[PDB]
Formats: sequence, structure tokens, C-alpha cells
Amino acid sequence: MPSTFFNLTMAFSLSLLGTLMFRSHLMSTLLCLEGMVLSLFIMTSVTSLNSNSMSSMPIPITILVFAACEAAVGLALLVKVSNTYGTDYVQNLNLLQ
Amino acid sequence: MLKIILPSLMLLPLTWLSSPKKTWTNVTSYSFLISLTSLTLLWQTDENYKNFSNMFSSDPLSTPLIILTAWLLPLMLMASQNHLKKDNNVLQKLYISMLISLQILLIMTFSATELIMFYILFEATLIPTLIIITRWGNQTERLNAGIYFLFYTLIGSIPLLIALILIQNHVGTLNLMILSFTTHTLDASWSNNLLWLACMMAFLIKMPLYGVHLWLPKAHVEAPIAGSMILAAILLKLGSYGMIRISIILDPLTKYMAYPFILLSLWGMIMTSSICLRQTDLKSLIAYSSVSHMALVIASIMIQTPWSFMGATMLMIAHGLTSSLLFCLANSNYERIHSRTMIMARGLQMVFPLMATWWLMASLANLALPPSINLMGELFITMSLFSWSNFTIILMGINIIITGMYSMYMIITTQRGKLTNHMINLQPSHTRELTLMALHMIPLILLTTSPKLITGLTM
Amino acid sequence: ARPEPNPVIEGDLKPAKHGTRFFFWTV
Amino acid sequence: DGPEKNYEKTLAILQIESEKAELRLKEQEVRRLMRARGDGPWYQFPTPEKEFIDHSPKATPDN
Amino acid sequence: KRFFESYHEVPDGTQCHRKTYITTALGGICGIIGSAYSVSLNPADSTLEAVARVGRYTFTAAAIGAMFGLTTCVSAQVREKPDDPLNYFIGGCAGGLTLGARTHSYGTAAMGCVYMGTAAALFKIGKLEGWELFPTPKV
Amino acid sequence: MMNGRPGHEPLKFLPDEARSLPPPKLNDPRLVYMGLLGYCTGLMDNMLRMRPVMRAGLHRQLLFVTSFVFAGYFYLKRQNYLYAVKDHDMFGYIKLHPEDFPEKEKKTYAEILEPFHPVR
Amino acid sequence: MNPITLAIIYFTIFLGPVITMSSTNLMLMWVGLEFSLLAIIPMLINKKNPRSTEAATKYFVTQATASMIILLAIVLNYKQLGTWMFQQQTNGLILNMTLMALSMKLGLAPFHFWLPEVTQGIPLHMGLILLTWQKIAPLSILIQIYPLLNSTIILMLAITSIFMGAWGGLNQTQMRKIMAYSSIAHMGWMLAILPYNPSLTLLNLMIYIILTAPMFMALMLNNSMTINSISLLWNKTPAMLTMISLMLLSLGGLPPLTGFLPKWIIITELMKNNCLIMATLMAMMALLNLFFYTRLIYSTSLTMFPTNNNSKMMTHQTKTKPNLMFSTLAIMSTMTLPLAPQLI
Amino acid sequence: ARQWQPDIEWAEQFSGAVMYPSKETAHWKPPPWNDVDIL
Amino acid sequence: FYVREPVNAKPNWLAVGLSVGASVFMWIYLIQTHNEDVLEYKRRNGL
Amino acid sequence: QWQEDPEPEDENVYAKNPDFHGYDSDPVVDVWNMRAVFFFGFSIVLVFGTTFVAYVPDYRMQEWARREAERLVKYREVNGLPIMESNYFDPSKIQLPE
Amino acid sequence: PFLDIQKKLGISLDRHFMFLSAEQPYKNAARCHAFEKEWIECAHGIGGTRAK
Amino acid sequence: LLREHWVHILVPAGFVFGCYLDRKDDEKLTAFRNKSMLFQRELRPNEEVTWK
Ligand SMILES: CCCCCCCCCCCCCCCCCC(=O)OC[C@H](COP(=O)(O)OCCN)OC(=O)CCCCCCCCCCCCCCCCC
Repeated sequence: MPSTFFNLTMAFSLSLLGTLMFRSHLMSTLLCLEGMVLSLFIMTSVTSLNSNSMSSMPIPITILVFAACEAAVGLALLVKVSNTYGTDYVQNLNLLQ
Repeated sequence: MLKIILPSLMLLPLTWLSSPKKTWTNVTSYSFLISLTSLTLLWQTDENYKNFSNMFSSDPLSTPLIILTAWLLPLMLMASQNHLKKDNNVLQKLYISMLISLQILLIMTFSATELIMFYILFEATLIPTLIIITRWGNQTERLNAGIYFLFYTLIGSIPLLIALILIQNHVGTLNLMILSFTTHTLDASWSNNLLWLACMMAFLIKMPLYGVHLWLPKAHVEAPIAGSMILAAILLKLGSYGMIRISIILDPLTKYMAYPFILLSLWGMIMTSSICLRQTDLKSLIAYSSVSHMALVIASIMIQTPWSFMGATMLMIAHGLTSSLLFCLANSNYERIHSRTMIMARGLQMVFPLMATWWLMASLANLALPPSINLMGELFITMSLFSWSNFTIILMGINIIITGMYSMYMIITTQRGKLTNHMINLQPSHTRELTLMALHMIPLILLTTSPKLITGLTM
Repeated sequence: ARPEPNPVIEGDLKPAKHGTRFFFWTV
Repeated sequence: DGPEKNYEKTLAILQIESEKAELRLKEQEVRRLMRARGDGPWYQFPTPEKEFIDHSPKATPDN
Repeated sequence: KRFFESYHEVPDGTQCHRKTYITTALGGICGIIGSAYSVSLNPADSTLEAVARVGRYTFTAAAIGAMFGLTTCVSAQVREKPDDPLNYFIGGCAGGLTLGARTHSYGTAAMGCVYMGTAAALFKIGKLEGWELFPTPKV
Repeated sequence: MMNGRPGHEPLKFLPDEARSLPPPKLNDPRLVYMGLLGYCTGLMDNMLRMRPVMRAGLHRQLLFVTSFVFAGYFYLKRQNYLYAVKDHDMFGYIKLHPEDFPEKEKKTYAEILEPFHPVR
Repeated sequence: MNPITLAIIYFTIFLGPVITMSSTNLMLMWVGLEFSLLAIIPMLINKKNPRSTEAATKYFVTQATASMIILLAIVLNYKQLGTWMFQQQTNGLILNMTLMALSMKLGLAPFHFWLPEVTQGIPLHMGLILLTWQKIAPLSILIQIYPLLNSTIILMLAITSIFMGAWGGLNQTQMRKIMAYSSIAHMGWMLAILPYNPSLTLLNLMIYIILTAPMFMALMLNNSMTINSISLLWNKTPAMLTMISLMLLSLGGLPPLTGFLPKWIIITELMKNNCLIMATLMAMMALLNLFFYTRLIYSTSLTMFPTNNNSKMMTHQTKTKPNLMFSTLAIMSTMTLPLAPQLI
Repeated sequence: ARQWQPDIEWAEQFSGAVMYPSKETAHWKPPPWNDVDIL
Repeated sequence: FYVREPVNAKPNWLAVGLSVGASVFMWIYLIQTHNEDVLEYKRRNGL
Repeated sequence: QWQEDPEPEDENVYAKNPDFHGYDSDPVVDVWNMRAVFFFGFSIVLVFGTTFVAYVPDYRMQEWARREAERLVKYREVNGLPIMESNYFDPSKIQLPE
Repeated sequence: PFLDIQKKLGISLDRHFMFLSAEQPYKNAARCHAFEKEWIECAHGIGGTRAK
Repeated sequence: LLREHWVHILVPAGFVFGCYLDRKDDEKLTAFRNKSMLFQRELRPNEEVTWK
């Protein structure tokens, strides 16, 4: 974990760099967004497991349950966009200028 | 001092509740009496000033003004009964109330012990004034004038807000009484040299200094007559009252931190006086006359010699009354002429015999004719300025010669010469117009009999 | 040793001194 | 009513304002002290509550 | 960071080289950051065009940094006064002028001179009077 | 700030300790202000809804002048307490930590020598 | 909306901030933030206009990544202290993350780009909720953790917001976006005093809520999203012209009105803490905010813009009234200043 | 006297999606009143 | 009168009675609170 | 061009109401708005006010000081004391920095 | 916290499980339970500024 | 007589209230009632207040 918690953390930052620099398809962000939730879920589960802190295992899952719906909302917005613009491409999302 | 104030507030209920036809007389008649209650503060009979209560006080410097602030509300409401008599009966009751709030606020500001009470009330007076100038302003440019009047005062105001909160932390209370009887001696650092500028600059802005006075010519030009009277008579003097009470602290720095302003004002006095010499708009000329005669005041509230201060107190009350008188008669010509141009309307004495006598006395008050408080004032500021440096007479000597020239030119090209051939025929003078004037000058004659009352704190 | 609990302000309330001492509010 | 009333009224106004001023400054000093000292009722930031520490006999023997 | 701070440690007017170097860097750093925001938003048309803009902003900023540093340091030595805020104003005065030139505008030089110099002067005063910026809560 | 104080009532409005303080006089200028503040709310409402300004909703006018005022007494009653706690707290500390707030002797002006800058 | 759905959503949009505030286990504070994100998105697209889908998709991505960053801070803390909550010991970077993240959800400073755009594509109503009942949640989390956050960053985000908000507002003519910009600015003052006196943040918020809620219900009474649209207020409903005037000048800091108190006491507290550098610059550009407020004043009240004949038709018909809240929140806001001491 | 009430032209400026129009910003056009677009 | 009979033609008599009656409950609780309050204050302190 | 009104002329209020006093168009309001303004304006402010202001007694003590001087000058001269000694706060009271 | 509706209502839905020394299921003590106790019974009554 | 003269009584009434409120300011600021140095005298016979 000393260096196994640095890989996961950098994974979250590499996923951070991803969600923040868009490029064409919006799905790739959402998908990326999810890459973080996995990294957070893995790190939370890892430390809870090596702290033998069983009282906290509820959290690793609450994180996923809320993240799943969060993503559900995200995809419905995505479907709504390629119903109004025929694509998920972000450039289209420039009306509010 | 809640009779000069509470009865005032009640004016607002009267302007609203009263009949549309009788609204004007109830308000004007009652505030004349409100002025009579104001006269009670003049009963000093002892050195100890009058601390009515914790928040409200009146000392020799404020008392001469509170009475003027109460006095002009009647007059303001009498000078604006003509224009503003074409309104919908709810625009009037708004204008009347706006004028009422100005003196309620101004009476309190001049009668306030806590310096930040001054600030809150000080900067509030802009709300009523900006509405009077922008909402009823005749010209297309009042939106602009309003902006200039709000920003120049506001940008100056926030530095004072920081400074006064700063001294409260440094000393522990912004109570003018204590601040006076406590040891607040700035230490001539670079920072203090900034504090001093922070406190004085907001006051120096509404007291037009040569550098920042462009707001006043623009504001009075398009402002309605009542707003122009308020700005010249009470609003500009708010800056002077502030400089007198704020320099009790910041005692050491002004000895050497004043030179910049003093020179700005005395050279400013000459140039502002001179441009009056060729300005086509009469309201424009009176406004620059106001800048120059107020540039003398910032040059006496900075030399800080006993005589300066009461020279200042004499001139401020006197010039206040005179300027309004000039702005009020300018309006009477403007309403019949329908143009502010000085060149048109030549020869009026031929057609308005008396208004011309009022014009003549107003001009003689404008220039320094001697049995007038106006001259006593300048004579005193002149003396101290001479004491500061004998050379000052040269610059305060070019202003006197120029002041004579523009004051008489206003009389010579407006009230003499051949009559204008046929402008819209000029209807005779109303008795209101003439009284509004008489009400300005009869007090100028009475005050000149006993100058002691308006002499300031120093003497 | 455990640390010492902060001391306890003691007494009964008395109307505040001179009132809210905010800028110019006689209160 | 007289010179007596204003002189005595002004002294009462000064005492209230002097006493208010001394207290306002002392507040600022007390508030500087308790923030850094943390030895006074103000600025007593929270830490977990021992009312949840489980002092029960646990399964392992070193708890 | 021990670096930038050095600027302050040695008395003003002395060791101008280090002063100018440090001041130039800060300006340049700001240049990069400024160009970055300028490229991220209001993007360019071609990568090269944007690389140029980064360069332009970086150099201009580096220049204002240098002249500020150089003028203030030199104004000090010449004037034989190391703590006269005016020094900095002359420096800020100059800095603004460089900005004005790089923008090819006399007017900008005007506002630039006054505004920029005033700001720098205030920095000197700030240091002289021990003004505290972004202070910790001490209530 | 004042939270975290010993005995703090975690969600209470005004702890009974505030009984010890004097009750706000119903005519306290402030409560009277709240009253006027209220009447105006009422009048304003009538205006925005285009009703005779003063002669309408004379029942509402009362609800307003009487809701605002009711609120006041019970608010001021508290704010008054909060301020009163502040002194209890402040004064106490000045003593419990006396050395830090030491009484000072102020030399009679006779002794002190503030410099005199002449105006001339 | 099937009224049942309306209830579930509205309950969530309301359970969302409330769980955040009530709980201490940060995790439970995070899901409170998460529920607010999920509940607001349906309402945002109610018209389902092409602009709307854009609004929600931005709001959601900005909100979601910030939510993930806040969770990362909680996850990291869990390993630096077993506790699920920030403590004195917390690594400084851990707290700074929470500031940036929470300053994105609240939309302060260099993350102020999403708010103006989502405020532009959502209805006036949902605009209010998006501006004021969604700021309570994140601010709660910050106010709780104030003792630990950095004075430097907050100040920078504070000052930046003030500037961005002001400058942005000057150019804007769409009302929804003028308000979005004001909110950025006021939000800035609030976060400036958080490290020093959180209790004042809660005043500079309430007053903002008691000022903005009347202002928006005013904009929608005539549903005008344009200044030109609000300028013809004099014909559509003349009475609100008086209070709209004072509330907007109150939103800016002018002294007689209630709006001065938040700025005045924040400046007093910052000078008490010695930030007389920072406080001064903030107050100065705060004055820029009033310029655009008064420019609107000009168009709506002090000057009467020309209207359309078809307006006479809308006058004829009885105007659906403004709720009572407008009045009670207009007066308590425009003039409570005489009662400041008890407010603070 | 007719205190000058604003004419159409004074009103015009306040239209447009940005008050102080920029070089490229002016190219923009005001948002649709209905909040719904034609695309 | 009105083509479309004003909805406000005849008072909502409930709105009067909960507006009037509510206010009279406010006072009777408020005035009660004060005298009750005064007492406790007086006795809580010596008098 | 948009619809707007044709310039309103300003009436010669002196054509009807040839006794116009300048306050209001209908005659009775005018008469009663000058009969109350000259009265409350001049008749009981410039007159009763000046009466009261004239009778304020010894304003700012300058009527008291021209006697106190006279008895001090009477007392100082006859007892041989300097009329205005040159230090006011006695030197003995002062504790000059030693 | 910001609004303590929990202490007031007496409910403890969010406090029972905030630290490693809280009740662990089946009383399987956590790790570092020997210390967190010692580090929170110490900082109890002493505010943070002096728990640091 | 309240028929348009109840309007005329508004301001006159404000004066009365004003003076009252004002004379209830003196009553408050009555410390140093007669304890001032320049004006301290023994209450002359039948006088319980030097200044009221
Ligand atoms: C602290 C003092 C601050 C300054 C106080 C004085 C200024 C108050 C703020 C005024 C701001 C708005 C100015 C411009 C308003 C323009 C209104 C207008 O053009 O008129 C139309 C408007 C609506 O007409 P409507 O009432 O529907 O007509 C009824 C017909 N039967 O007509 C109306 O709206 C009429 C009702 C307006 C509301 C009444 C305002 C009366 C004046 C308030 C004075 C308050 C004095 C406070 C003094 C405090 C002292 C400490």
C-alpha cells in the first residue's frame, strides 16, 4: 500500500486529467469519470481491508451505489444530447455562449 | 435633536396622506416651522457644546448648517412647484418626499457624533440626489451626469470606510468627542501618509477640488433646480464639514501632506474662476463659480489656522445661500427662455424689473462687496493664506479680479443691454419666484448683521 | 496523564455591558 | 434648563463611550489570545467523541 | 522558492543582477500562466500560432519583469537611496513602458506607467511598513 | 466562535439561562421598528397587488404588524442573550488569564511629553 | 411532472442539502452533495429545449468531477487518520482539494464558467434554486471545516471571484446571467471571511438569499430575461419599479440599505484580522458591481424605455399577483439596516 | 418641457448578447426569447 | 360591475378569521410572555 | 417613426387666473398657497426667528468674558500681578523630562 | 455539525462509526485501536487548538 | 374634529413625540447628575434634582 496506494492515486489523477480535457465524444468523459470511481472504490476497500476496519466496509459499496445512479443520470443526459444533435460530440454543446 | 428630525420624518407621511391639491402647502408651510424649531439649537449661551444624546450632537460648526439644511427644504419645495407641476400626482409626492429625506439625512449627517454614522448617512444622501437628478433631469445627458456623481463620490467613499474602521481598531471608538480628547497622533510613516489621503480624499471629492471637480459642472447642468440648489447649498458643504471633524485626528501629517491640495486648490481657484469668464451656459458658470469659491475653502481647512476655519464656516454658509440664489434665478430665466444659453435673453431688467434687483444683490454677494458675510469670509481665508506664505496673495489676488469680472458679466449680458427681440414672450414674474429669492437674500442680510453665529468652531 | 480540561467561565449572566457595542448603537 | 444639564449629560455620554471603547479593544485582545491559546470557551474546535470509543472486551487480546 | 525570496534579502539597489534575474523570472512565469489561460480559452488556430502566443506573452512579461528589476535597482544606486519607494515607481514606470511598447501603444504606456508604477511603489511601502498580505486568522 | 462553549445547547433557540436577562420592553425602539418595518411590508404588498394601498387588507395589515413584532420580541430576546453570553465569556477570560490583560498606569499629562507640532 | 415524481425529486433536492448539514461523517456529507446533484438535473431540463440539455450536461459534468474530487479527499483522509472526517492533523493538500472541489460546486473564481452558462439555460425558477438552495450544502461543508482550511487560497478565490463576477457582469445584458455573475461575486465575499469568522459567512449568505430571492421572483413576475424586457416594467406592473430599484442597489453595497452590512462587517472582521490589503481591493471592485446594477436601474426605473402597443393588452388583463414572499423579503432586505447589531 | 425620455436608439444598445461588443463577440446574436432554438 | 366577476367580490371569510384570529393569538401569547418573563427575571435575580 | 406625443405647449397661466401667484393653476389653491407661504415664510420665521436669535443671551460666552476680563484686569492690575502671565499651566505642576 | 439535528433529536445515525475504535462488528478490534483511544480520550475537553 | 385636520396634526405631533423621546434621553444620561466637579453643589433645601 505505501506504493500500491500511489499507483491507485495517480490512476485517479490520470483519470482526473482525462475528464478535464475533453475531445469529441462525451462518452469518453463519462467513461473516464467512472475510472475514478473504480480507483476510489479500490483505494477505500484497500485501506479499510488493511486497517481491519470492518465498520467501514459499508462505505466502499455506498460509494458504488451512488456512483452508479450518478452515471445513470449522466448517460440519460448523453442519450438526450444525441437525440437533439445526433451525436454526443461536445462541440455541439456551445449554444449557451 | 429629534425635533429637527422626527417632525421632519413626519413630513413624509404628510406628503403622501395629504390631498393632491393641498399636498404642496401642507409640506411647505410645515417645514418653515420645522426651520423655526431648528433655530432653538442656536441658543448656546456657553462654551460647552450641546451633546443632545449618545448618537446626536450639535456644535458651533454643525448648528449653522442644520438650520440652513432645514431652511432650504421649504425653499426647494417652492422652487420646484412649477416644473413638477406637470406630473401625475404620484410623481410629485415622490419628488417632495425625496427633497424631505435629503434634509432628514443631511440634518442627521451634520448632527452626528460617530464619524461612520456620518459615512453611512454621508453616502446615503447620494441615493435621494441621484434620483432627483436622473429621474427628473431635462437633458439627454443626466444618465451620464448621475454616473459621474455616483462613481466619483463612491470611489472616494470606500477608502474612507476602510480608514474609519482602521482608526476604530487603532483608537477603539469613532466618537468625535472622544477622538478629540484622546491622543491620536499619526507618525509620518509612508502608510500614515496614505491614511491621511484616504480620510481627506472622499471629503475632497464632493468638495470639488481642481483635480476631481468635473462631476459638479456636469451634475448641476442637467439636475432640476431643486437638485442644483441642494448640491450647491448643502451637498458640497458635506465634504467641508467632514474635513473639519476628521482632521482632529491625523493631526501631524497635514502640516506637510497638505501642500499638494493647497496648490491644487489655489491654482484651481484661478482656472475655475477664469473659465467662468467664457462659458455660454449660465448654470455652467455658476457651477464653476461654486468650484472656485469652494477651492478657497479646502485651502483654509488645510492651512488650519483659527481664522481659516471660521473664514471657511462664514463662506460655506454664505456661499451656500448665494449660490442657490444664483441657481434659483438662473432657473427662472431658463423656464421662460427654455434655453440655458447666456447670450440669449439680453435686457431682462427692461422687462423684469425686480428679478434684476435680486440678480444684482446675488452678484454683489457672489463678488466680495464688503458689508456682506461673503466678504468677511474671503477676507479671513485671505489673511491666513497670506500668513502661510505672503506670496499666496498673488494667486488669491488673480481670483478676486476674475471673480469680479464673471459676476458682473452674468449681470451685464443677462440683465442689461437691449432686449431680445422676440423670444417667446416672457410672462411676468410669479410671486413665488420672487419670494423664493427674497427667502434666500433676507436671511443673507440678517446673518450679515450678526456674523458671530456662523463663525465656526475656532472662534 | 490526560491533559487538563479548559477552565470554566463561571457566574450568572448579567445584561451585556453598555449594550451591543456595535458602531453607534446606543442599544 | 441650564449649563448644568449639558455639562453633566456630556460627561455621562463620554463615560458610556469611554467604557464601550475600552471593552471593544479588550475583546480584540481576548479574541487574539483564545484563538491561539485555545484555552478559553471561544475557538474550542471539536475532536471525536469518546462516547463512541468501544471499550468493550474485544476478540483479540491486545485491543 | 528560496530563490525568489532572495530578492528581498539583500538590500535594495545592491546586486542588481540577481534582482533583475529574479524579477525577469517572475514576469516570465506569469507569462506562461497568462498565455496558458489565453490559449486554453480563446484558443488558437494552429499549434504553432499558439506556441507563438505563449512566446509573445512570455517575453513581454519577462521584459516588464526585467526593466522593473533593472530600473528599480539602478534608480536606487544612482539616487543613493535604497528605501525610497520612488525607486520602485520609476521601475514600475519603466515596466509599464515596456508593456506599452510590446503592445505598440503610447496610451497603454500611459496607464501602464501610472498604474504599474504605483503598484510597485506600494509593494515597496508594503515591505517597508511590514504590511501583511493573505494573513493567517489571528482575530 | 461562541459555539463549542461549555454547555452549549446543540439545537435550542434560547437556553433558559437567558431567563436571567431582562426581557425586552415591548416598546423597545427596535421592536417598534420591526412593527413599522412590518406595516410597510403590508402596505407594499397591497401596492404590488394593485389594491387600495392603505384601505385594504386591514386584517392583513394587522397580521403583518403583529407577525413582525411577535418575531422581534422572541428574536431580540435571544440576540440579547447571545451578546450577554459574550460578556460572560469575555470578562471571565480577562480574569482567569489575568497577566495577559494587565491593568496599566497612565502617567498624568504632567509627566507624559507628547511633542508639539506648531501650525504657524 | 407526475406529481409523485415532483415530490420525490423535490424531496431529494431538499434532503440533499439537509443530510449534508446534519451529518458529521463526511461520507454522509458527500452523498448529501450527491443527492443534490441527482435531484437538480431533472428539473433543469423541464422545457427540454435544446439549450436546456446543454445546461444540464455541463452542470452535471462540472458537479460530478467535483463530487469525485471531494470523495477522494475523504478517501485520502481515511488513510491519514482512520477517521472519516477532517482533523487538525489533516495533510494540507487534503484540505486544499476540498476547497477547490467545493469551490467548483459553488462555482467560485477560476471555476466560475459553468454557473453563468447553466444560469442562462434554466428557467427563472430553477435558476433560484440552482443559485441559492444549492449553495447552502457546499458552504456547510466548508463552514464546518473552516478552522483547517488555508487563508491564502480562500482569499485568492475570493478576490478572483469578486473580479470575475464584476467584470463579467458589466458586459452581460441577459438578466439570468447578470444574476449568475452577481452570485459569483457575493459568493466570493462569503468565502473570504470563512477562515476568520464563519458566522459572518452565514450572514453574507442569508442576506444574499433574502436579496436574490425577491430579485428573481421580480424578474419572472414579468418573466423578463432581458434588461429591455425588465425596462418595460413601468407599463406591465409599475409598483415593483420602486423596490426593484432599492433591492438591486442593496445587492451592491450602498450604505442606507441592508446590503451594506454584509460588506461592512466582513471589512471590519478582515481589518480586525489585518487584511487591509485584500479587504481594500475587494471593496474597490465591489464598487464595479454597483455600476452594472445602476445601469439596469437606469433602464428599468430612472428612465422610461419605449414599449409596445401590444402591452396595453397585457395591462387590461388582471396581472397574476406576486406571492407574499416578495414583500416580506423585499422589505426585510431593503431596509433592516437599522437593526444590524442583532443580525450579526 | 419634455425631460428627454429614451428614444428607440438609446434602447437599441441594450440589445445584443453582450453590452460592450467585442471584435468577435459582436458577431453573436441575442438569445431566442422563447429559450428554444431553431437548429 | 365586471364581466368576469372579480374573484375578490366577497371576502374570503376564512382568510379574515385566520388572519385576525392568528394575530390576536400572537399578542395574547406575546404580552403573556413579557409579564411572565419580567417575573422570572425579577425573581431569578434578587428582584 | 414610432408613435409618440406632439410637443405639449406651456400654458400662459396668466391668461386665465390673471391674479396667478405661481403656485397652482386653480385660483383658490394659489391664494391659499401664498397666504400660508408669505406668512409661515416671512411673517413668523424671519420675524419671530430673528427676534429669538437676537435675544439668545451671551452666545458662546462672549458677553461673560468681557466682564471676567474686567474683574481679572481690575484684580490683576490693583494687586500688581502681570495682566497675562507668560505661562499658563504653572511651571511647578509640569514634570519636565529631567 | 452545521445543524445538529442529530444531537438534539438524540439520534446517532452518523456518529457511531467515525473512528477506527468505534464498535467493530463481532467485536473484532481494529488495528491501532490501542492508540486512537489514547489519542481521543486525551483530546476530549481540550479543543483542537490545544489537541494539536 | 378629525376631518382633514388629523392630517394637520401629524407633524405637530411629531414634535411632541420628539421632545418626549428627547426628555427621555436626559433621564437615561443622568449619571454625574450633580456629580460633576464644576457644578457640584449641595442640593439646596427642597430640591431633589439639580437638573431634570
Ligand atoms: C435612507 C433613505 C434612502 C432614500 C429614501 C428616498 C428614496 C427612496 C428610494 C426611491 C427609489 C425609486 C426612485 C424612482 C422611483 C420611480 C417611481 C415612479 O416613477 O412612479 C411610479 C410608481 C408606481 O406607481 P403606483 O404607485 O402604481 O401608482 C398608483 C396610482 N394610483 O410610483 C410609486 O412607486 C409610488 C410609491 C413609491 C414608494 C414610496 C417612496 C417614498 C419615498 C421614500 C422615502 C424614505 C425616506 C427614508 C428616510 C430615512 C432617514 C434615515
